[PDB]
Amino acid sequence: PRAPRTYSKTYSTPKRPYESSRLDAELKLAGEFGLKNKKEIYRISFQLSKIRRAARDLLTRDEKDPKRLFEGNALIRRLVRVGVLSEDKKKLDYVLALKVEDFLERRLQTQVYKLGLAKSVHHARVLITQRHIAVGKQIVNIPSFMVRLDSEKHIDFAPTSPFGGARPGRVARRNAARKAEASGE
Amino acid sequence: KPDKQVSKLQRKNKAKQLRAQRILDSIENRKLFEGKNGAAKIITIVPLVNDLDPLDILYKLLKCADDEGIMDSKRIFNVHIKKFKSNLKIIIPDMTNFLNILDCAKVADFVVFGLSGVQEVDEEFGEQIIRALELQGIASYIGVISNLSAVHEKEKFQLDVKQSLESYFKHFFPSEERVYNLEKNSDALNVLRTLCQRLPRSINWRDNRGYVVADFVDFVESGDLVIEGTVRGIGFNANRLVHIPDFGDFQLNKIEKITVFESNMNRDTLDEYAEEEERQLREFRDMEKEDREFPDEIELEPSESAIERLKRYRGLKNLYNCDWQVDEKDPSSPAEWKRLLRIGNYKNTKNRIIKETKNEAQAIAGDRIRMFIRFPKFLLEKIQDPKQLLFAVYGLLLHEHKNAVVNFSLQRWEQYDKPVPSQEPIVVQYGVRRYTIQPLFSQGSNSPNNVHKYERFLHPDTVSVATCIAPVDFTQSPAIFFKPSPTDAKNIELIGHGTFLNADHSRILAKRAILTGHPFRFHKTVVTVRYMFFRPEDVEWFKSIPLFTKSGRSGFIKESLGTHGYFKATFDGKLSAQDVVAMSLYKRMWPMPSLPWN
Amino acid sequence: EKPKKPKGRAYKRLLYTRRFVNVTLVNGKRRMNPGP
RNA sequence: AUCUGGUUGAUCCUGCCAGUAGUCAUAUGCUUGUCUCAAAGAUUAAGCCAUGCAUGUCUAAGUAUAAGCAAAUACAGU
RNA sequence: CAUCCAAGGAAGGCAGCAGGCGCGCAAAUUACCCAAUCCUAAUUCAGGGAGGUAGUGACAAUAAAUAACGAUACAGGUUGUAUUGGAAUGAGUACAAUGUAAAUACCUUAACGAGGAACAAUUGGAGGGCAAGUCUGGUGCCAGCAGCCGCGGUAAUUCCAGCUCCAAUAGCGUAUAUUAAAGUUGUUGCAGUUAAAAAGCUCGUAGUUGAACUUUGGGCCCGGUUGG
Repeated sequence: PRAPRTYSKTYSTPKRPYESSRLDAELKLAGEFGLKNKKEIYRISFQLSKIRRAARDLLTRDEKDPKRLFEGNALIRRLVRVGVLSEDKKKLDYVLALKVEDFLERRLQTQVYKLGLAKSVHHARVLITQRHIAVGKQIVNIPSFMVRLDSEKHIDFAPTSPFGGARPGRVARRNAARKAEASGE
Repeated sequence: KPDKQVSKLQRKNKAKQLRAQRILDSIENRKLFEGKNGAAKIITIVPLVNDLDPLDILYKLLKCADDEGIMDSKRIFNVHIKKFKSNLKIIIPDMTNFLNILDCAKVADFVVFGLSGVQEVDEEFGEQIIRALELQGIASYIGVISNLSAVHEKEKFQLDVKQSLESYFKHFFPSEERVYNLEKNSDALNVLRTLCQRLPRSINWRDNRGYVVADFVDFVESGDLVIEGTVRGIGFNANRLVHIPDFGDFQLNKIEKITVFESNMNRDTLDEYAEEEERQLREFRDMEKEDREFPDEIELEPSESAIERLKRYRGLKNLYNCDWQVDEKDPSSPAEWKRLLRIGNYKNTKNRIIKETKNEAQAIAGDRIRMFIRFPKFLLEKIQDPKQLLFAVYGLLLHEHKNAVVNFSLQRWEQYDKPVPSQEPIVVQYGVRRYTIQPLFSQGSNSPNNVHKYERFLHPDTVSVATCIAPVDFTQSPAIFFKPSPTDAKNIELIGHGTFLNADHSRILAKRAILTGHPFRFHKTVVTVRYMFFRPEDVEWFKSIPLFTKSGRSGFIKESLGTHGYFKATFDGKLSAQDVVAMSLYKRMWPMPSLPWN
Repeated sequence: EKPKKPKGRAYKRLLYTRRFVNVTLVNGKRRMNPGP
């Protein structure tokens, strides 16, 4: 038969289910950033767990070990590109100090709110899913898209929507017609 | 004595020879339908909508038989499908007569339910067919559609409708997940194969009796009735009685196999022993509302003797502890008692009787038989052509002709909210036979003395027990309860369902009355009470009966006070003018007799 | 009679305002289902 | 790299029972709107099988008088 | 074991593909095609249930709708609670083109397609372990609940129903096996006076284990890497 398609799971569940202090801290994040699930938080802490594991391993190697230089620099290069790590903190020991809020800050949903365009994180999410926002030329309709530092200059309304310059939408058009029909008595 | 360890070989061998036994049993069971000498499977077609016409269903099936020679002003058909070496008998009931539908289904191996893609199933008729058939028992079922093209715009629009129907059908038969579309050759062929190749479920109450479907019926002179067919049940014996659903019990003089088996007459015999509606409905509607709030309360009145009105009643401490005698001599007891059959252990009697019956069977499943029935010739005017109307014959067990005290479980039909008075006559079907019965209602309980409260009305919610005198059934058949109502489109009002529990005469039912009075003056150790009685002579006569408050306190009469029937009494604790004082009196109820129905 | 509750993202928005704005403190130990 | 409830009048222990999290581990219940991707009669019976199909093959280049088709008297296309 | 018959005879092997019976807690269509991947032949051409396409499919996995924003009234330090108004959009349906061997579907798109936006989210819980009710009606140690400790005999924080609240969420619960928790299998790393556990005593073969000692120190050149 054809070779197998590979796949993997992308989140992990906390091990104590009803810890009151954890439950409160999670709900504050969901309200601040407009998430719908706890799963959306578990996804980010799962990613950060793998990043720390990799860095923590390399730090046991000798300095000037060729592997530590090659893979260490790649890891840092990659986190700076998305703006999770500040260009001042460009050192492997600062990678261990990252926290969940640093990743949430870079989602398309929150960027579209900091720039204007939207007047709340809840208003922002609806605009993205309804195909009004473009990044460069491409329409993007996924809220969790991570905005690279070069892309921020190019977020704007899509050319094929109202707000962006096209014809009015279906409901606006219906109303104008019915009024004209009554006025065109 | 030594412990033994299983070697690989003997482990292997034992498993192999157990499989052999299993395989021999499957052949043994399929033998009854084995081939052109074997029995036919009995198929009943039931369209749930007047739109459908059942003959269109039958037509589409036979197209897949790949033999046009198989394929007319009649309603019963015999078919041989050579493609599967299979014999079928097809029955179509006349969908006008609700009671005739139930009868045809009662004898089936497969019921085929027709559904319409165009027209919705009616709640007052189509649903009631399905609901009723379930509750008498069904051997197996198939869901079918035949007109699905009638809604076509694209095939995807057809599938929306089919998914809706599958959801509906699965509500009643949750084991079934697929409804077949006969307009597709593959589906129609799939149905036909199932009817031929698959064994049906049994019906417990049916197969512990004998039954046959008549192939031919003929009369001989003072009358004699000849029937021939194929035996299906546990079997027939010429010493047993024979039931026919519309005409009652009969006796047979010969069996013969198409050896002869005359009635040896060391046998038992046909013997049973050893604008008003607006006012009435409003009366019950008012009375049931009252009894739901103030059960069993009775008012005496001035210028009435409490004695002569009530001298019949006993009065007792507690129903669950009294020593009420079973076969009491009281004159209201019915004229038959020793004449009634009494059983003791119903369980041990029931299964013992069955075990012998299968051993004594003379003709057995798959036999071709002729049967000669001693038949009163004046009834001959009611016989119909067996190619148009189902005629069927059932065996009886030994004592099932004899009347006894019997008990049924009862719960209300799906949405029957009407009040049901305890004394009102009702028709009960259980097994094949049906009888007019006047029940008595009581709550189920585990009273060690078998004494139970009589109740005026059927509870709105709980299951309950119904009691009457009727013939015994040793198969614990399911039961359906209804009253005839010729104004209804199906001439029948369905009231409830349940099961035949047991024959038991030790069940004692106590009717209950409540007297009530007003406390009005209060002292640290006595209370005085008004309006329960009106003469001192009455107050004295009942003095020994205990008293209780509806707040649950208990007390006793001390003595009469004055001439107007006041009395003073003592209680557990502080009463107050909001309390009411009561005392109850009990009377034995006896079952009413019952009559056959048609 | 009573309106439906919103679902998904809009429901978390609702909960957030109960627990971090309209709190009832009842001797400093805030309570979620106070018996009236 | 984490534990909590249960032996007593009350206490500190030994010790087990119950709880907790996962499973490219199966079955089953209730519920089910959208996009991508995808296992599937192994477990018990290496038990028994109706019907149809799953193995054939020609080039300018081994053998042509089909009484095949289509149009250089030994032959010559297909 | 088992099929046909003119009773003389003849024929058989699905643990290939689809399909049937049986078994059992337990598993899909008797569909389309050689266009792709490759294989065989005398061969560019024929053939291929090998293989591909679609159907069934909550085995497991990824992304992600079920509503956003004004005005008015009231309350409050720009945030809550309720009368009213325009905007935005795909679920779905569909002309067309694209896709494909031919199709279906995805991606694209004219027309149509929200006010209880009825275009109505569930599954388990509310004594403790363990997030969350001194609420209100019923009932009678019974019906029932309860992994464990326990509750219930009118005055129920635990049963049944109604309100309200909690948790995970297109998913949630139950049974069985197994991993972590388990330093309750212990090489790392347990325990043996009184809590389970040192054999009556001594000899002794295999096995495991076995004291110290032999070229140490001192000069002279070259000398690479890193740091200042």
